[PDB]
Amino acid sequence: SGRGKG
Amino acid sequence: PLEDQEENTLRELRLFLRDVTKRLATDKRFNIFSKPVDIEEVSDYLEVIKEPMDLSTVITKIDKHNYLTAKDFLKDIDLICSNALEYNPDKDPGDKIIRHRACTLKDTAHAIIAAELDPEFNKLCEEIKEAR
Repeated sequence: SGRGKG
Repeated sequence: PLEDQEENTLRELRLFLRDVTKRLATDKRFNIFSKPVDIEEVSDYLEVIKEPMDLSTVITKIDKHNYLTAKDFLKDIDLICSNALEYNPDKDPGDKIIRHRACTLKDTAHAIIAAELDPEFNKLCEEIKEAR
């Protein structure tokens, strides 16, 4: 998974 | 005319898929899936996700004649949902919302196809796709 979008 | 049957069938399919995709893309729940993920705002998106997909690209692929069956189209909807579950971690509430929404998008799309397309018409689409 990546860092996310938050 | 019988010679126009293949083209007439696929045109009908594309019209249906374009309507379905518009219904999904205008649903407020799925707005985040309506355009490609911004690879400059989410700078690690392409590092994680090998095949981006989104609803605006699905429309283009309809018009490019990439889909010969509803199942072909559902593969790309499934990819959109699969990408969201692979990319987004399960850390913060915003992450959870996106991940949930991705699954809702998938379920909604599969339910529309199952409800609104005649299984017999699908066999015709498969027969056409099997002749190419």
